[PDB]
Amino acid sequence: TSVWTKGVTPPANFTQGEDVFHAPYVANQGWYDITKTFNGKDDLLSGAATAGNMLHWWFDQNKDQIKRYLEEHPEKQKINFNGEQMFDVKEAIDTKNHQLDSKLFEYFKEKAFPYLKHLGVFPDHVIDMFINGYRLSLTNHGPTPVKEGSKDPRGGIFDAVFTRGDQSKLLTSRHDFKEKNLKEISDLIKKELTEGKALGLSHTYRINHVINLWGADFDSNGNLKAIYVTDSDSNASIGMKKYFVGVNSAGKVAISAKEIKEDNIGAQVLGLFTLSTGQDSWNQTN
Repeated sequence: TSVWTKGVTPPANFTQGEDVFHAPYVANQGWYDITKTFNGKDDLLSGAATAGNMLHWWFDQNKDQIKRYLEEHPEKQKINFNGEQMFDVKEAIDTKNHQLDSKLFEYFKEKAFPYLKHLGVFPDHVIDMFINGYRLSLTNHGPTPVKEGSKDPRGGIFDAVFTRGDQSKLLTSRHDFKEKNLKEISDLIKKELTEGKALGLSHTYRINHVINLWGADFDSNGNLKAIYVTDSDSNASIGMKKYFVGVNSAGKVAISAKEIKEDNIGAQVLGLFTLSTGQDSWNQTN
């Protein structure tokens, strides 16, 4: 059985490479593959790249609503810092298909999180910041506090609708996997995918790396056999990668470009991040 993210067409151009079974990127298929250039600023930003890919998918899901929102709130289109333009969401939308130079990831690596040293930020926080304006704290290692507060100057583009402090307007979640088994992990991923959310996955590598999880294959018992992902560290020429999923010799659910076995323990999965469309939350009349 297979389950794919809402609005994402399964690639049909998979081929076995030297290290991985992969499908070269093809634009407008619903999925995204932001790719790092390791320019000193995006080197450890897999969390932000994964968030960027989720937001690009989100731009597609809410294309018309965003257009209407910007017509209602023209001042929200651009982010200006003391007279200087930092970001234009229309440019981000216009270049969303670009792997290496999308304007959203440019903003993330250049203005929002440049070098963030030997730190990194997770997808949920970045999205909560970008959309609702929730302040992103480098010292917060838990979920975003759902409380009222001032807007993070780096975001809050859509906060006239997706407010801070209102649970009905929070579009993300994070789930810890560390002490979960194959069935629990498989069940959650399937549920999140089936419910129409975009997924981000963290795994050991700061011993941490985040990737986009676009689809998954389950066996007859409902247990994951494989996942399809895009990884910001991979060359732009790679695209969607198929990863095997299996419990390794250390008793951990792990993923790898090759079968999980004694000689290939792979990477332990650590957590999951989700983004819902918020498609029924845009009406200003409620």
